[PDB]
Amino acid sequence: SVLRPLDKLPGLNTATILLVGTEDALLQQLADSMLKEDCASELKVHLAKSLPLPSSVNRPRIDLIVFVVNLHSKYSLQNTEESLRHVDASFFLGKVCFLATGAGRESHCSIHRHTVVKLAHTYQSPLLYCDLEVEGFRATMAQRLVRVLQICAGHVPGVSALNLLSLLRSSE
Amino acid sequence: STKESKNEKLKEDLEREQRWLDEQQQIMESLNVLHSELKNKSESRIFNEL
Amino acid sequence: DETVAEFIKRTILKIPMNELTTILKAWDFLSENQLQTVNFRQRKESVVQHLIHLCEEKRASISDAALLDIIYMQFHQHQKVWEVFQMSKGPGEDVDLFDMKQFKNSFKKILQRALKNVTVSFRETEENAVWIRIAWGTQYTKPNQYKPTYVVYYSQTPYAFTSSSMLRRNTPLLGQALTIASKHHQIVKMDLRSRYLDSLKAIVFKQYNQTFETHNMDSRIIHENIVEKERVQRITQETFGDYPQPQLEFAQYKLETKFKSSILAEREEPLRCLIKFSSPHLLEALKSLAPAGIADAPLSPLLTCIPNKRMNYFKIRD
Amino acid sequence: PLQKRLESVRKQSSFILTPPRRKIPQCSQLQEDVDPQKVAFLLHKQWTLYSLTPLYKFSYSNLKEYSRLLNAFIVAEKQKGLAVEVGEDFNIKVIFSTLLGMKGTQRDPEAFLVQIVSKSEGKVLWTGWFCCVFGDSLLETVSEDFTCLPLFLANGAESNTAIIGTWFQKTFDCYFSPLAINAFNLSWMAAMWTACKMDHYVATTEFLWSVPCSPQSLDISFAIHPEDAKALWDSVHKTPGEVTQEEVDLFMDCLYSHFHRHFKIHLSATRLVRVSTSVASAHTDGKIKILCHKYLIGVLAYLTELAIFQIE
Amino acid sequence: ASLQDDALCPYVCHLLYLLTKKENVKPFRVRKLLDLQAKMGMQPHLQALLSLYKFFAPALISVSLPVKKIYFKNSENLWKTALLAVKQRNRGSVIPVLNSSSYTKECGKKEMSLSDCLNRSGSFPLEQLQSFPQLLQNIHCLELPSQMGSVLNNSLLLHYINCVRDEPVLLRFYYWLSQTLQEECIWYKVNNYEHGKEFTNFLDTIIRAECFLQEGFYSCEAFLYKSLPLWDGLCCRSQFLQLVSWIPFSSFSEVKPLLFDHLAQLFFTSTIYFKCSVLQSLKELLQNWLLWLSMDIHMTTLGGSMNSVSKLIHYVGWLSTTAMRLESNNTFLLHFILDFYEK
Amino acid sequence: GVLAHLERLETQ
Amino acid sequence: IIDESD
Repeated sequence: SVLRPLDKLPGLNTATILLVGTEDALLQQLADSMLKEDCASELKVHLAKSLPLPSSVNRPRIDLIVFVVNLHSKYSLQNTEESLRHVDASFFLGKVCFLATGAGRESHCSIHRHTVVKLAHTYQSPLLYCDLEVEGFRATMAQRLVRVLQICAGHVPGVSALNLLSLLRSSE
Repeated sequence: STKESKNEKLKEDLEREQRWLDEQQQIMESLNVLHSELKNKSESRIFNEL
Repeated sequence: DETVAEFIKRTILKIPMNELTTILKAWDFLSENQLQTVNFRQRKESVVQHLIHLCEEKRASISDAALLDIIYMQFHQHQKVWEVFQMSKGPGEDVDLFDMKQFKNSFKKILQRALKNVTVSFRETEENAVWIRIAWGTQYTKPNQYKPTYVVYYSQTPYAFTSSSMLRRNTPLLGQALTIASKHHQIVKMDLRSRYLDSLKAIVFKQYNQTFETHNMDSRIIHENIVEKERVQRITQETFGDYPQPQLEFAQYKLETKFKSSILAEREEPLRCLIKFSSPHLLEALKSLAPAGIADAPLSPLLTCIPNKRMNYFKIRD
Repeated sequence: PLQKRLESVRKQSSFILTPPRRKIPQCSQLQEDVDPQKVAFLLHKQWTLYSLTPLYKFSYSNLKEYSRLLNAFIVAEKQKGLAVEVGEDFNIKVIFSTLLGMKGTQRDPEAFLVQIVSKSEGKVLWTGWFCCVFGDSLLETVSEDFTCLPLFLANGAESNTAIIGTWFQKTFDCYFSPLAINAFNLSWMAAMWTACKMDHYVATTEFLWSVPCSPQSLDISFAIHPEDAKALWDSVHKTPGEVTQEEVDLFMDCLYSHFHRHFKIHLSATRLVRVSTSVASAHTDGKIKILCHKYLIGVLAYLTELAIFQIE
Repeated sequence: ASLQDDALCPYVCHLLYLLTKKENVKPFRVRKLLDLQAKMGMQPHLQALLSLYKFFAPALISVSLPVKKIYFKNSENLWKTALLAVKQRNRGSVIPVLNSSSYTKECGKKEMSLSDCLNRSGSFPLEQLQSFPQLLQNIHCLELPSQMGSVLNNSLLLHYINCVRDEPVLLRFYYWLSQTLQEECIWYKVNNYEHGKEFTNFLDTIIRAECFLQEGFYSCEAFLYKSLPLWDGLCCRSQFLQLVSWIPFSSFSEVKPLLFDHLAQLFFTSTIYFKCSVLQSLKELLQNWLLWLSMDIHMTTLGGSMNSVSKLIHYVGWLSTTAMRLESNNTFLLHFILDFYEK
Repeated sequence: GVLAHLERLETQ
Repeated sequence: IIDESD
């Protein structure tokens, strides 16, 4: 199955985000950090190891997808390259984001970050950096990601995902 | 509140920069005098002092 | 003799300060009334200096020094890496009536006749075990007290645990002595080595599993892949059991299998490899791999069959 | 100017451009000026790697005074009570000596050695090694008054390393920093050393991995015969005389699949820590041991460019 | 000579402490003090005198002293009460320490220089420089420190390096400061979090040093370009954003991918206080660029230079309009937006 | 300064 | 096959 951006009608004051990665503990911590605060909207977080998802009918529509990659592991990079082939091209227009973990400790790194830079540039999407094991750093990334989610869902007038594409575009 | 904080910092910066300007003027006068003095101010002569 | 004095001094110097009194009490060679004369508040060096003088004033042989060595050894017993032996008997042979004195005499005589100079000690341990310390020598050399051999023999049973220090030279002789003294025909060495003698004992006697069945949150987060997580948890629980795992620290595999993956298809010879696993608590690190996502749900049987097969070193062929 | 060229050179270090490929190391005959008895001394020793900024006003003409002053400083440092005269004869000794034939090109500065000898000849207690092999990138951006020796190797106790480093930092205005090798570079070293041709294989090739599992610990070792590893490499190598990133990825992937077939364990999720082969062995903490005298310059050149990148 | 008698030894040591100058330390007197130390041992008053001798002639003595206790006992002297009457009548480390230039200067010398033989000029010792009038006389000839990072917290040496523009000193400072910043940073190169306050204090010292000298260091620019992508936008907001203001004038197109592409991505997804902070920092950057450009015309072409500042102004106008749209017309942001256009 | 003031407004 | 013959 191929995931589609506008398959279902939106809910009332609701935003949904999907996190795809191999490390489950990091995903759980990130979801908790996102949900701890209070906001005007209603938030829902879905956790998955890879795509395609198991089939279900009650799934609400997905507004934003974040691919988190561990720089200390080749397995995570291979998993994300495999997952990237099951989402339709229409869904990359301002609704996909890449998150890279572990650049703080360079000695542990198995992946040269030229690789993730080139991957993000190839798929026309932003690339973010955060060390998710540190709670203080994770807290601010959760809020930035919540704001991006609110923009994508249509909860800020005058700004849409396609507009967000030009704001976050890199010069080279 | 932000405007009040900005004004306080401006006053402190003003006094500090005034002090720096005074010191730097003194140094400039010293350099001018020294260069003037130096501008105002061979084997046979050298062998003489030895 | 100066040699026995040096031996006793070295053995005492090995002992930690806080537990020196218990060792001295168990050894009880020195009279009790002599002990309170010495003060243990002062420096370790002064205490050993005084103890040497007290044990020298009385007559001290080499046998009591060996006994002190055995007593010190069975307290630590993790300073050496142990190995296991197994003895077998004939089908028609009747059950024997074990006698300690006869066992001591036979194990004495075999060594005494094969070599010439050799010192062997005994310390009959509670819970049906025997501790033996052997100092090796020959016709033309005096026994070497620096490199002894310890063996723990459980009477009425086919198993004996030995320490691998210098036994390589005289392995068949000790095998014969053990198999003769206890009335057994054959002996073989089990390929299972460890530094934890109690874990080895629990595995060998297979008594690590002692459970017998008798009758006398933030709902906003949605966890997909939940069925896979529950299935891997169930498989791990089934495969690794629910008992506390015995504590090992090492495992070795030798591989002689063919490479099967375009790449080396024409090659007809095996690919030669040797791999080792090391951990402070092995079999506990392995149990946690699959839930963490580093391994598949069922591990290969080579990893989950250590205690059941009583095996530590493996060899695999195609 | 040199300051502007340095600034430009650092700022063009961006991640848009792809990293290049590498030539297979070629066995090279040792230079005639090279001293065999010193080279035999350097091999089969466990060194610790550091990076070093240029030394300010270092002169090769007067090494005797450097040695004498360092000797006095070391002697006075150990006994923190009482004073020491400079010219006396103490318990230990310090000698400055120059290595020859260890420079990559004619532009590089000459290497030299510092040793602590316990006179009682004497017995060597501590030795440190300054070298620069193929360092034309750093030399362009630095003026004449400086000396560029970006790589420092130490063998001995750390407490002596601290003292010698403190003396050098105070005297020549330099900065010592530890050098680390990550898994990415270490897996490149494995393949490049396997590619080199060897007449006789003294030792097997081994890799060491570290598994991250919360409170628990685990290490896995993987040893394989050198001829088998050479055949495995020859299976995937198709670019003549060069090593490409895809070839390294395939070479590692073969081992990953071979291990996973037997043990059902993903070796990709783990962290590579140590690589040992017939030419050298390396550790992520920054330790190197060299076993073959033919391939010394290649190893030194790799480590030199790594240290150059760490300071620029 | 009175040091020989044991009765007067502690008091003579105190007197010799004050009178000692460079001419007084001679090699034969150095041997006498060492001989006295063998006979009497570790006398505290001798340890003080020996250290003073090492400072003047480091090429002769080497002393390492444990750590500062008072070596000379401060016993109440008999005239202490009277001195009060007389006084009434009279009244009525991350940064290196300061040390003289390294003593490998000269070192092995065949003979004294001809200029030294004729007693011509010289240099000013670093220990003597302790007051501004002393600096005024001898600004042209000075002795530099062994380690150039010690100038950072010395005000009198900052006046010297305000107008030098010499290359070796610039390179020495560059290497020291770049290595130090790399090692001490928080989210970059091993992610150290223990320093926390130490890094903030160091950054404050750097900022206060470059407010003087009216320009920024080259090391700081490299540190920003390297560490900006990994920054989360909150760790050291004040000091990090105050380092941005001191970026040298350059064409806008060149530094845009290096700095502003990351700043804008961090800008649109953060809180309103981050937006106000970056508007403040960009206003200060514009003021600094204008200040440096104006003096040049008194002295790239002028037409090229104005293009860069105009592109910066248009860039920040785009930022402001989109920010107003995202924040739903908050007046707190509008005050800062108008503050920029006031300048 | 104004930047530290904005920080402490953030803190509350 | 786990070779048990060594």
